[PDB]
Amino acid sequence: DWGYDDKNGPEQWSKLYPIANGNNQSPVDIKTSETKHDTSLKPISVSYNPATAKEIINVGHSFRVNFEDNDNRSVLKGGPFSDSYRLFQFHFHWGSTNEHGSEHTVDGVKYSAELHVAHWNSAKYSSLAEAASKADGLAVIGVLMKVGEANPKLQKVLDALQAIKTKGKRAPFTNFDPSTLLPSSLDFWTYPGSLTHPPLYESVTWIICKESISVSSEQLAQFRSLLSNVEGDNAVPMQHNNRPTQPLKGRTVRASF
Ligand SMILES: [Zn+2]
Repeated sequence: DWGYDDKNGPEQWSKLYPIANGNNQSPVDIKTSETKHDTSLKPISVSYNPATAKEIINVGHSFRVNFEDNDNRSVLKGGPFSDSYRLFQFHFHWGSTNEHGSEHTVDGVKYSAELHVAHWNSAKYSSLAEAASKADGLAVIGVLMKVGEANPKLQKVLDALQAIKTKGKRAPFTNFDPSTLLPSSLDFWTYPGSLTHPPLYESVTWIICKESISVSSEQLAQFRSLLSNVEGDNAVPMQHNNRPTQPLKGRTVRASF
């Protein structure tokens, strides 16, 4: 289809998805001596309802926890946005080693994994589908995940994986508010950017938390144990799903702090 291995991986993605070499692609390296600070950034506010949590899904290169997105029970407001973005899923990226699984890098420094929390613009559009391709369509929080001490807040997700082992497998994941995964500081960078895997739409306003969160080495291993294959085939562990940082192409990262 597209994937993360040598032959279908990130460096080949422009072949089929030629936007991969676009000007607003993601991740980036945040150079901190080149961010512009902003008066106008409001503080980020997240208000999620745990009863909108719905299902954990293994999609072969990763997994995702979907939320119910029929209404503004779980929203993202503030920061750079004038209207409310509606939560629809959270997922993680990770790498082959502890030394680099993150997507965003800060001043060249790579973290072990990255949490993406994704919201769509339900003041402007009527579906994720309509919003997903729009410049103002998507809102995504990125949390860098630093290997270190086990992170207790991962437990429910980590314990649910044992039931979505194979590509396609899915399962109810309920009563979870994923604002418990964010760092306690809400400092962030924002830049105009993209989906980090294919379709690669340039539709994401990114929110990179300044502060990292923890993940232990063994909890990363749990992510890597997930299988990219369908039950009954050869086991193919999900070693990694992180995209190299892209060129800023004249964009500016704004600091909130
Ligand atoms: Zn992602």
